[PDB]
Amino acid sequence: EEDAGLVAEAEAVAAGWMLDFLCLSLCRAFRDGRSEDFRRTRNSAEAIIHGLSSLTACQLRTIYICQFLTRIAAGKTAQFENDERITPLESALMIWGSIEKEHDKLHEEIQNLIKIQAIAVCMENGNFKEAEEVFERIFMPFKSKLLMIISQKDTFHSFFQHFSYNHMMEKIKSYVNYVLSEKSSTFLMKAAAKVVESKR
Amino acid sequence: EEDAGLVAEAEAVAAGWMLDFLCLSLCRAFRDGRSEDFRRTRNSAEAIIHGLSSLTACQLRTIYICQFLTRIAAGKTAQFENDERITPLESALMIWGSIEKEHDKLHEEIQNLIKIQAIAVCMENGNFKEAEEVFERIFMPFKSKLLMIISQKDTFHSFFQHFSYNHMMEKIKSYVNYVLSEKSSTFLMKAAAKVVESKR
Ligand SMILES: CCC(=O)Nc1nc(C)cs1
Ligand SMILES: CCC(=O)Nc1nc(C)cs1
Repeated sequence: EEDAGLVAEAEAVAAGWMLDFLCLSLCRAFRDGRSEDFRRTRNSAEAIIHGLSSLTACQLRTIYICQFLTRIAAGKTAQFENDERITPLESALMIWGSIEKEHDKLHEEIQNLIKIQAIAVCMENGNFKEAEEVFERIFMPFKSKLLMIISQKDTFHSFFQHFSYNHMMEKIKSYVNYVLSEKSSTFLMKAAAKVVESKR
Repeated sequence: EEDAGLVAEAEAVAAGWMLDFLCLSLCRAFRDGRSEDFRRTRNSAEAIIHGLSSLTACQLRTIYICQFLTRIAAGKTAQFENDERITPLESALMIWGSIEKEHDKLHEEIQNLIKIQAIAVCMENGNFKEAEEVFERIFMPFKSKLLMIISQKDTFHSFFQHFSYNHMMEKIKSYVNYVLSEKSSTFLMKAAAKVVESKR
């Protein structure tokens, strides 16, 4: 009586719904600074994504936005540096430059803040040899200036204050706001909101 | 403009929907013998359950059915025996006897098949000292007979053939069929099936 292929198709539809809902919830937690909520939603989304073997262009964009935000959230934080041999912010830079999206003023701004902050977070943590290793992997007159700053442990140089962590976060949060509005009307959240508003 | 408490409430409604959907999908995979699908759905449900801090009586019953099926699936399979210091089937027996459900003929049948199979799976794996340790933790004249069988490595005794692994699995699958029918109409699966049927 039950068609296994049609049941599997229903599960793939629901998986797609859960992925969109979890991306919106991950975006909100990132915007709100709710770290534990972000960590729990990330774990849920990673597990749901594991239940999918074929993804559409839209779904690939959704999982790469989640991966990007995950690296950014881990920015100032071992096994990753053994698995990928790079820093979270360098990994975020790789995802950022490969997501199927427009390379507008905001994309270039976020990209440049990530490139500088990938060096600055190492200096903030006192690992200046790592800061030089990050610089060499990423990266004129300007390049020489940046290397001198790293070399002179000039963590609070006016350049790092302009291309700061807070500025990187504000620019990323601005991008997240577009994604948040784009997925604010997905099936799961739209149906869940209706239940809440009905109570009442 | 956005109420954080109402948004959090929508997320808790959706979490409840995802939990019910994932339990139904875990039940189907267990009934069908789709091990990799069961493992993926279990990982997804464990992650979603982590996003919930308050559970209703119905939701507690749902997570305990998932926990029970997980132990049963791990029945013939180290860290668990260091974390809980017991075997999966003994852990399943503990969940089974504490789920808020009726202790009918089927419940007693499944309970007794689990009690015997917890000893038999150790003998099947060649760990007869473990079989005696399991027997001592769980547990006349009958008890002496069972200890003699274990002691004489009589794995294929007529008793173990009547209280077999296959019989345990068939009785558990029979119980799963009631749960499967109970949750076959949950919001997520009902809405997902409608999408599939609309395409056709
Ligand atoms: C390496 C795989 C990975 O990072 N996956 C992630 N998916 C989400 C949803 C966050 S991180
Ligand atoms: C020990 C916790 C645990 O086993 N949780 C599980 N939840 C599911 C959904 C399967 S196993």
